[PDB]
Formats: sequence, C-alpha cells, structure tokens
Amino acid sequence: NVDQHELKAEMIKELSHYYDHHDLSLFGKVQHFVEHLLEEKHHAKINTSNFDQKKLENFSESKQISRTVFALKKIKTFNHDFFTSEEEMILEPLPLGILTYGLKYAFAGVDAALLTYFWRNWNFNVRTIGLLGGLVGIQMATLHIPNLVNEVVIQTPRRRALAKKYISAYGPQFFHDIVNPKYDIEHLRHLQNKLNPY
Amino acid sequence: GAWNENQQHYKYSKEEIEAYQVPMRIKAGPCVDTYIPLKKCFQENPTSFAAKMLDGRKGKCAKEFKYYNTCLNHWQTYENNSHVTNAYWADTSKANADGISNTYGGSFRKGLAWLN
Amino acid sequence: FQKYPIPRYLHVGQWIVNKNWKWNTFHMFFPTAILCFMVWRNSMISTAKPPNYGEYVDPQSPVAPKAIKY
Amino acid sequence: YLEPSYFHETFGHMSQPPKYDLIDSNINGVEKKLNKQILHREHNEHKLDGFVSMFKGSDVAK
Amino acid sequence: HGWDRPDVPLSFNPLYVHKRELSIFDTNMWMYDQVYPEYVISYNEIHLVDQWKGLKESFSQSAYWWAMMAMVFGFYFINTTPRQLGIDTNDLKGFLGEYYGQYKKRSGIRSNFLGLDVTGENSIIQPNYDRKNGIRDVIDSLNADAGKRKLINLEAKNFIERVEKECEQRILKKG
Amino acid sequence: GDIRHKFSNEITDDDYDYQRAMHVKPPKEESLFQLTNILSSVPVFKTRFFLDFIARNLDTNSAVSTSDFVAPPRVHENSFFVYHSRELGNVIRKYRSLESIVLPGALLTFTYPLFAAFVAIPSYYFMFNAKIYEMSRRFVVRMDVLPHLEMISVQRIGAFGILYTKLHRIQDLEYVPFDQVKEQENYLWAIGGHGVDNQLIFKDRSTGEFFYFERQGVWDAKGLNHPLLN
Ligand SMILES: Nc1ncnc2c1ncn2[C@@H]1O[C@H](COP(=O)(O)OP(=O)(O)O)[C@@H](O)[C@H]1O
Repeated sequence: NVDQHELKAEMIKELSHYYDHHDLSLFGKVQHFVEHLLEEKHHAKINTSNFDQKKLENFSESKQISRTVFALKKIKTFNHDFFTSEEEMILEPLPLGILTYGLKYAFAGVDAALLTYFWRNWNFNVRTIGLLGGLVGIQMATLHIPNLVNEVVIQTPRRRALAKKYISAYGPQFFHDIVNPKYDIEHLRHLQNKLNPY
Repeated sequence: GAWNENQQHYKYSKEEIEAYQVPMRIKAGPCVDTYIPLKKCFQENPTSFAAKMLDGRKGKCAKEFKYYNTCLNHWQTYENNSHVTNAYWADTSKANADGISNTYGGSFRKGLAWLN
Repeated sequence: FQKYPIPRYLHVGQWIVNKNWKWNTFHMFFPTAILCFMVWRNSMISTAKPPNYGEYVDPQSPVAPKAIKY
Repeated sequence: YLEPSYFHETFGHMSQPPKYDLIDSNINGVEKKLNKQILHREHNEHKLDGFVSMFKGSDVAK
Repeated sequence: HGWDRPDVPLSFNPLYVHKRELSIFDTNMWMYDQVYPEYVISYNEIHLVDQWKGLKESFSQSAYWWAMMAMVFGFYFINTTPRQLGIDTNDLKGFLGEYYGQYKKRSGIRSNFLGLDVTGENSIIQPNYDRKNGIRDVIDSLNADAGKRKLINLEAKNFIERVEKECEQRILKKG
Repeated sequence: GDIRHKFSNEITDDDYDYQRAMHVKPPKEESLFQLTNILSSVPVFKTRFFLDFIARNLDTNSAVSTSDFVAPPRVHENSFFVYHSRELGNVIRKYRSLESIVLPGALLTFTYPLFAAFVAIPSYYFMFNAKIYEMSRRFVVRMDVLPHLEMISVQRIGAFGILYTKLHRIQDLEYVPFDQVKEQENYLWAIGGHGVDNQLIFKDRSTGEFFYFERQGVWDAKGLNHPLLN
C-alpha cells in the first residue's frame, strides 16, 4: 500500500477548505490568514531515525513518572480506547469554569467600557493608547495564568498518581519504549491497555 | 467496525429488544446495538434526572455512551445529509468543482445574506 | 363583598360556616376512604399491565393473543 | 451557561477561554519536538479520517 | 371601618319595567331577566355598522398585516436555502413500507371465509385497491424525498471514494 | 398614625433595611460595605497620587456651567447668536458619530454584512429614521442672525456626525403649525416629536426646509428682541 502519511497529507490539502475553513468576518479571515503562515509545519513524514535515546537509568523517579505521563498522553492521542473515563479526565486539562469565563467576560466588559469612554468623550491620546495596550497585555497574561494555575495544581498531583499507578502496572521500560521515537503508531493503536476491563 | 456496531458486535433479537424496553424512536434508527448496552447500564446504574442532565461523561456508562454517540452521530449525519450540507456551505465553488453531489449542488443557493 | 342578611328559611349555601366541621369532615373522610379501598380492590381484581422489563412474551404461551380457528 | 448555543447563533461562536493541557513539557529535547510534530500530524490525520469515514460510513447500514 | 355601613341596598338589583312590548316576532331574541335583561347576542364593535361593512373594513385593515407577513416570508426566502428533512431513511419498511404492502395485499378483495360469496366490495364502506389519491400522493412524495436523500448520500460516498482513489493515484503517479 | 409602639412583636424600622435596595429612603446609616465607607476607610485612597489623579481626570472644571446667561463663540463677524443647543445637540452628535465607527467596525467585523443590511434596512425605514435620523436632520443645533445679509446662519448635524452651517433668507421663514404638520409626519411626531417644541417650528420656504428647535434649547433675549426678528 501507498504511504498513509503522503495520502493523508494530499487528502488534507484537498479538503482543508472542506473541513477547516469556516465562514468568518473580514478581520477574522485576515487573522486566520496571519495564523496560516504562523501555523507550524505539519510534515506527513517525520525523520525519527536521527534521535539518540538515553536509558531510563539516567532519569529520576519524578522524571520517569513524567515520561510515563507523556507516554499516556501520546497513547490517548493515538489509542482512544486505552484509558477509562476517569483516567482520561485525569490525563487532560480540566474544563473552563464559571470563574474563568467570568474573568474573560469581565476583561472584555472593562475594555468595552474604556473604549466607550474614549470614543464618546473623544479622549484618544498616546497615554490612553499605551494604557489600553498594557491593560490588554496584562489581561491576556492573567487569563493564561488561571489556566496555568488550575492545570498545574489539579493535574500535576493527579497526573503523578496516575503515572505511578500505571508505572507499577505496565513498567518503566514499556513507558520509555513508548517515549522512544522509534515506536510505531499503527501498533500503538492496536496495543491493549492492561487496565481496560472492556 | 461499523459506526452502529457495538463493541462486542452482537445482534439483539426482537425478544431481547422488547425486553430492553428500548424506545420505538431508537428502534426506528439503525443504532440499536450500541444503545442496548447503554440502556442496560443506565437501568442497572440509576442516575437522577439532574444527574443525567448534568453528568458530562455519563458516569459509569462511558464506553457504551461513546459507542452510542458515534452511532447516533453517523445516523443523524446520514439522515440529515449534514455532511455534504456543511461541505457545500464551506465552499460552494469547491463542491461544484469536485462534483461531490450533483443533486445537492444543482439546487445549492447560499443566499445573498449568507455571504452571497 | 360586605355580607348581607339571607333568609333563614331559604336553604342557601351562601357563606355557610359550621362550627362542628371537624367531626363531619372526619366522618366523611373515613367511610369514604373505606369505600375507596373496596373500590380499588374491585378495580385491581381485573387489571392489565405491560410485561416487566427484561421479560419477553414467548409466543407459544396462551397469554399471547389467540386467533379464531375457522 | 450550560446552553450557550443561543449565544453561538445570534452573536456567533466567540473566543473561548485559553484551554490547554500544557503537559508535553514533561520531557525535554528534540524527542519532544518530534512528539509534538507527531501529535499535530495525528490530529490532522484524525480530521482526515473522520471526514473519510463520515463520507463513506453512509453505506454501513443497509 | 369607621362607618357603620348599612345592609346592601336592594337597588343593587333594580327591577326593570318593560316599557316596550316584547313582540312574539323576537321570541328568545332577548335574554329575559327580572334585573337588567339583555339582548341575546352582544356586538361591542357597534362602531362598525353592518356585517358587509364590517367585513370590508376588516379586509381593508388586514392588508397591512398581510403585507408584513409577505415581507417576512420574502426576507426569509431570499436569505435561506432548502433544508434536508424527511422520514427516517434507515427505516423503509415502517410507515412507508406498510402502505405499499397493504396496497399489494388487497386482502379486502378475497372471498368470504365461509363461502358467503360476499367480499369487502359488498359494503357501504367498501375496500378499494386502486384509490391512488389522498395521502397516497403525500406518501409518494415522502418516498421520493427519502430516495433523493439516499441517492445524495450514496453519491457523496462514491465521490469521496473517487477523491481518495485519485489522491492515491496522483501520489503513486509521481513515483 | 402608626400604632407600632403599642405592640412589641410588630415589625420595626430597623428590620425594614433590606427594602432600601428597592425602596428609596433618606440616608439613615452608611453600611460597612457601602462605597462611601470603603472610600473613606482605606488608606490607599489617602495617598496624594490618587487625589491628584482624581482632580486631574474625568470631567474638567472649565466646561461646567457657571452662569444663567452664556455666550457661545461667534460664527461670523457681524452675526448675532440667537439659539443654541446644550445637551440634546451633543447627544445627537454623539449618536450620529456612532456610524463613523460602527459602520466601518461592523464592515470589518461582521461575517454577514449582507445579513446586517437586510436587518437594518427596515430598522432605519420603519423604526430608526423616524426616531433619530430624521429628528437630527430637522434638528437646529445653533442658529444666529447675520445682519449683513439679513439672513439666518444655522449650523446643524449631518449623517456621519458632521457639522454644516447654511444661510437662509429671513423673509423665507414661516411659522409651521403643528396641526398643519401633524398627520403627514404622524409617526415622526409620535415616536420622536417629544424632543422638539411642536408649538414653535419654522420653515424656510425657498427649499421647503423644516427647522426644529429643542424644547430645552437656550434662546438669547437680545437676539430674539432684534429688529430683524421682531
Ligand atoms: N320589549 C322590547 N321591545 C323592543 N325594544 C326593547 C324591548 N326591551 C328592551 N328594548 C330595547 O332595549 C333598550 C333599553 O331600554 P330601557 O333602558 O328599558 O329604556 P330606557 O332607556 O327608557 O330606560 C331600549 O332602547 C329598547 O330599544
């Protein structure tokens, strides 16, 4: 059979506008075009044979747990039937809550009120523009902070516990072999999770 | 393999389906096989109306819920033709050029208001 | 509306209040409850309910509807 | 809050809050970059395979 | 409170002295009552004179609302495309299949079970196996819509297969 | 005539404090969570920088009214100011300036400007023009009397929030009766005839121009009591 990577790349190129191009505004399309160049390079074929691996003996206990968590994330990306609902939730970020949505909405409302005060009073100056830009940057940084705080505080203990449970169940050698770039995703999709009752 | 096929891929007899008290609306659809395990788990695992309407992953009935979700998505996409509909909505020119669906494209008028 | 005199000879129920309403209510509730229980038993004597969940009607049983044999 | 599809209809689908796991930093090195590229390719191929299945999965039931 | 209001005055139900002869020409045309007898029917729109005049005025006034409805319908029809709705395509043997089966059964044209030589045609409500009217046209339209939807889905699947084959060939053609 | 003191268990005035959120009452006490209490308690507000920012931001003291008689700037050399809009004109100008941003902002931010137009067209035709657009069109923001040309120099608002002044013949001015202009502009006078005095409206007969003055506008007695304006 032909290379699945090349076939999928050609199909995606043909049907990207049929699956990923949505109807948006003028500025929306402009931003989407800016992001398209800014989008990372998705190479269908990846030269993974150039990697030089290191033994798990070099890694520490928390390092091995992190490697197992990374392998679990890679499997969840590849093998969608490996973990249970609770394990999948543990391995992924928590949903955005009322506090986060309200913070975003309050930042948007404050910006809207400031813009109304500016335009209605025609109070547009260099100082006002700089203050608005700084406020926008600070709001973006703070919105990224709540996600970071929630993700870290929640997942890191949960991820560590889940990895430690899976480390004893599967093995650090299996986890490192999954972390090794030489693994095949085709077999990784057909691999069975020993903790899956099915 | 099939979207409507259950994880174990077994066909339920009419006697079992009537014993499962599956809704006639579900029986009309082609996703009965997956809905059988989900219904069995839900009957075996009682959840309140607030619980079911509030639980996102459907609680314990998770794998059957995912299988039924896939089957129902396939059924609702096929019965509404929403796949080709969204395809033509994404790009009327591309769909007309590719000849994906002659019948769908021959009466495809996006409308002046909807971006002409 | 402001209450107005009504004929004592007239058998009217216009704003009629009985001081001994408690005993009358108790008496009209208890025997009525007994009669209702008897009627409920009589009605439940002949009842039809859908078959229980997980129970399938085997067509060979006489409980399944029958056909007139010509 | 739980049914914002009404807001998604009249006001459109606005910008959601930044939702990301940010868990790929568990390891370091070019292996991490290769894994990120593999994950991006996996997401793209998952989209393509979903399109292919939803296009061909109409004849599964007859 | 503050005033010992007397009993309700008897004037609250004044007695009507019939000043006009209730001619038999209007029998039951007036609801008779010892206090405030009334007409049998009420016309609170007495500003409208007659039934023909009232109908003309109502039809004149309803034109604005009819035009508003027409404007709404036009705004909807000039900004929307036909949708894809119909009977459940996966189930052809139900409401649709049963109709064709009954039309192919025609059991109402069989002989009597006891040899009475009387068929369903021998009745005021007699079976007719060749009606082809009423809801039959709607059933045919629903079947046509279901067939069109199924053909659209099949054509979409075939076109997707053709696209995949062309992509595979082009990837193979380059070598 | 309350008899609340007679009975002990009767509802007291101190209990009826949650009703202040819906029933307006004269101040009896300032709450701990009150904004005034928060301002007067926190030492952060006692800093000099906060006071300096408060004294040097928002509205300025110069633009605040200080007299019962005011004189606007002179449009020309020999003209005489007569009437001037104070707040209604400013609000109308702000509303007309909204289209200077919303129209481009929506054009660059709406996925379906065609849908936006198909929606707003009846809104202007049936609901907006008769409310705001035509009212501002007939609005007289400033009116002075130029004696050299014996004309009236009137500056009024324009669609995109602009200002435009024109000179009209005083002999072309006629008193417009509200009854004479009632029915033909019924919805215009119904929905948006509230802000202008229907008892005082003028008309330039040369081009059929309708001049409307705000019911709260400022009129100068010296200009009104002039030989040109009788
Ligand atoms: N028996 C009747 N014959 C004709 N018209 C009647 C009769 N009874 C009532 N009406 C109509 O009902 C209306 C009410 O009459 P009524 O109020 O009793 O007279 P008045 O207004 O002099 O007190 C009258 O205008 C009359 O035309």
